[PDB]
Amino acid sequence: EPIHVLITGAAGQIGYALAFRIAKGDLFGDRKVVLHLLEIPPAMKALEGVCMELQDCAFPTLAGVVATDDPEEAFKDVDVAFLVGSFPRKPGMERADLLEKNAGIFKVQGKALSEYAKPTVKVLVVGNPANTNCLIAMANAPKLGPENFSAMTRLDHNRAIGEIAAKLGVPVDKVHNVVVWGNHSNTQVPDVSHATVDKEGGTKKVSDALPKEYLEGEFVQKIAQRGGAVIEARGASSAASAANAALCHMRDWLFGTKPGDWVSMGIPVPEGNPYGIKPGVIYSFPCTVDKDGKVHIVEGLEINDWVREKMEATEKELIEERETAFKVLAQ
Amino acid sequence: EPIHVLITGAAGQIGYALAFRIAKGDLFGDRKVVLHLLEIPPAMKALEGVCMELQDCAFPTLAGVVATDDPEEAFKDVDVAFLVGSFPRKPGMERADLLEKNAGIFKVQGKALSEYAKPTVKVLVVGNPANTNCLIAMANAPKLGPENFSAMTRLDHNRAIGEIAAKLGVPVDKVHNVVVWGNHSNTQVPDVSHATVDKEGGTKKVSDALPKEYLEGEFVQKIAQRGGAVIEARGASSAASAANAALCHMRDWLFGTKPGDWVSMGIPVPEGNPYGIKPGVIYSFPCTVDKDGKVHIVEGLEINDWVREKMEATEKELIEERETAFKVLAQLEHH
Ligand SMILES: NC(=O)C1=CN([C@@H]2O[C@H](COP(=O)(O)OP(=O)(O)OC[C@H]3O[C@@H](n4cnc5c(N)ncnc54)[C@H](O)[C@@H]3O)[C@@H](O)[C@H]2O)C=CC1
Ligand SMILES: NC(=O)C1=CN([C@@H]2O[C@H](COP(=O)(O)OP(=O)(O)OC[C@H]3O[C@@H](n4cnc5c(N)ncnc54)[C@H](O)[C@@H]3O)[C@@H](O)[C@H]2O)C=CC1
Repeated sequence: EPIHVLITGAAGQIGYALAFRIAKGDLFGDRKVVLHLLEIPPAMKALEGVCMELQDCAFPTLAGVVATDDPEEAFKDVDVAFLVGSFPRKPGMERADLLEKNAGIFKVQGKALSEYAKPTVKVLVVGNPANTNCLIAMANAPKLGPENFSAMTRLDHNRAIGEIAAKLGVPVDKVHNVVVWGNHSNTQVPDVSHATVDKEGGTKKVSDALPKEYLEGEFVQKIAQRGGAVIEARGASSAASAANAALCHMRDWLFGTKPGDWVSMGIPVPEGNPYGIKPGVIYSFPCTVDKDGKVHIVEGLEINDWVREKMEATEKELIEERETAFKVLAQ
Repeated sequence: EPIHVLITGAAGQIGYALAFRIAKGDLFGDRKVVLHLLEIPPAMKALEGVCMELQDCAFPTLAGVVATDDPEEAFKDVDVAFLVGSFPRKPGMERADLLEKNAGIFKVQGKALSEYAKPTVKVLVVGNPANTNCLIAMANAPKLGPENFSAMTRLDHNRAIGEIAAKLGVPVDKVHNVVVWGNHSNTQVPDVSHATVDKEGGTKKVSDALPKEYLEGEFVQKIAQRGGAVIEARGASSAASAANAALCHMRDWLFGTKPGDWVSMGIPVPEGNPYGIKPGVIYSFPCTVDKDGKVHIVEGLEINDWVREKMEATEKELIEERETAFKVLAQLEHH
């Protein structure tokens, strides 16, 4: 039977990019897909245009399209959900205002997931602020659990890979064990202190190839500021690269990661995590995923004082956003 | 060794869609690609942003990116060229109205291809009016030949398949031998008089499943107006579906068509084509492509009176567009 995949904000730049890749088989391969596309009413005219284009692609893997502005219809029997839709950042809008505006959206979508989606639904939150939006959706999804939710830091992760590969002058598939800790924000911790690069014989630690000043300074600022830089250049969002990251995240989450491969995923903090992060937020960790689709935090990593401090700062921000989010929802 | 692929208008809607698909391996598979991306100076800021996004995808198949506003740099030693760069129509006009704004581009790019690209370069013209822009480019490429050039009707073709599949109520891969003849314009001839459809109980002719009046009326107008319909709905270009069609066209052109499949391609009209079209324009024909990448017009097709009249009408339009284009170029040349 076909798999039911939801994309919210489907008429937007990320939704658009994601829809055609999923429709043509990039996510589930040969398995047929029924795309659920959710928009708000003012975007429905454009969304029907997207549906026309999908038909005009003649992709055999696309078994059906459900375009709607009704959450009950959008979330019904969904197996996979990309929560991309969110209020647009107008000129001059601050992060704090965006948090408040989106809080209500993810409360509604959390409830809709709980009541309408399959109990096994895998929910990836892309819309910003991703970690906190994910927290809100999960908080309002009583029929679901922590295993159903994650927030996307995979674009931060892919950015780190691309940049370190270029710095080292190696192809991207020769870089391993990169990590982005914490929040999808400027307090994210791009951490290559565990990363390795393939040489002729075996591997080489990235920290042995490059100086500390770069790895903990310039590199960090480069990745943390990359989203703003793309926006500045294009005068638009990082659509294709974000859609790509979302697919990579979901693919690894659904089918598992290869041995040795780490992927950064914002996940509910378990009390047993070995890095001292307190439960109660969505926090990006280095993860593996087994063939059952179960996420496992990578253990046994030595955290230096610099990484430790950065990890603490981003946790503190995540806690702040939560409290800010809970207060606005309380009304 | 990596293949060098040019996309012009790379910061724009179709160019952006096409770039990531090519970069990730959708066109050449596991073979490495170096992308050449050409824009005009005002769009270079955005193009560097696209280049950032490409790096941020971490695709192993992408061996390099050359982003520039210099045609000499952009066209240098290119193997494959998607000429997308061009003004789109908006919100609702004729593709021939773009002729004035776009004709000069293809004159320059034709010369650049001839002088800088590999003599074996495969050039797909997407920018509108596609058939006439392709003619202009070829006319200005003295080193190259008809084999180097085509114009995209593959989106018309894919629309026709999607729509007839939906109407027939079958999956899209169950429809075969669709044709779109002529100009990528309102006079295009979506022709399913040769098409077949596979069902549980066997293969049948589309003409036996649907009435002639639908096939020559409602269906035709739907496909002919589809480009404008999408533009009206989205308030933007048919970016992803056009990029998809461009990739389909180029893939089939480079690697050949699967046995039994026809694809519609705008190509230079050869002397002694089977269907009476006069040489001197770029005309969409039903084509197969062999493993050598050589295009062949499908022969022996029975052309009914309705299709014949439509084919003549679209040829007439292409000839008119050619003469308009040459007049426009002569005017521009002399201010
Ligand atoms: N986690 C990450 O790495 C990244 C996150 N983003 C975030 O993704 C989000 C979307 O970005 P774009 O696609 O560029 O924005 P966009 O503005 O182009 O599209 C957003 C779409 O969401 C729709 N929408 C608004 N409220 C909705 C609701 N309640 N339900 C369903 N749909 C709704 C809008 O109609 C719009 O079409 C933004 O919040 C952005 O900050 C963007 C890039 C990377
Ligand atoms: N054949 C077909 O089936 C289709 C054709 N089209 C056509 O494709 C063309 C592009 O459409 P969009 O990408 O939506 O337009 P767009 O406006 O989003 O992008 C066009 C890009 O071309 C660039 N450009 C202009 N002159 C140039 C030059 N001399 N060299 C390099 N780049 C140049 C612009 O800077 C711009 O970024 C249009 O002419 C449109 O009509 C669109 C859809 C389907």
